[PDB]
Amino acid sequence: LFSKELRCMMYGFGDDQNPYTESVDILEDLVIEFITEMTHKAMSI
Amino acid sequence: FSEEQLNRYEMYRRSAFPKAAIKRLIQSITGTSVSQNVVIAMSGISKVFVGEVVEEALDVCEKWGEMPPLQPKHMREAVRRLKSKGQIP
Repeated sequence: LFSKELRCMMYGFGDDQNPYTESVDILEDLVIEFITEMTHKAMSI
Repeated sequence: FSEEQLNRYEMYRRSAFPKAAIKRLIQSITGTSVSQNVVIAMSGISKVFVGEVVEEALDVCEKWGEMPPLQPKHMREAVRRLKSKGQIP
């Protein structure tokens, strides 16, 4: 879904110039979990 | 400064999620379609989230006496601390 942008993003924030793949994906899942939460909470407010 | 500081900043400056996926992810939850603005706003907020997780994990990796790249154990530990501080949902 968004692995490269996430890799530059993690680098831009202070991680190694070339992060680990297993970390990039855990992050993806967290971003997805995150957007889903905001969405559902925004739907209410 | 170093080529790296410069390149680390460039990346930071322009890193960004593809609108297409953000939009399909959101619409596939509201059923209804969504606006340009909603997708951009959602991307800005998610970038900040990403920022807080990496910045927090970098701290854990630093305190456990380790060096980057960030490992999975760093991300999940960071997530637990952020939730305690109640700063991330």
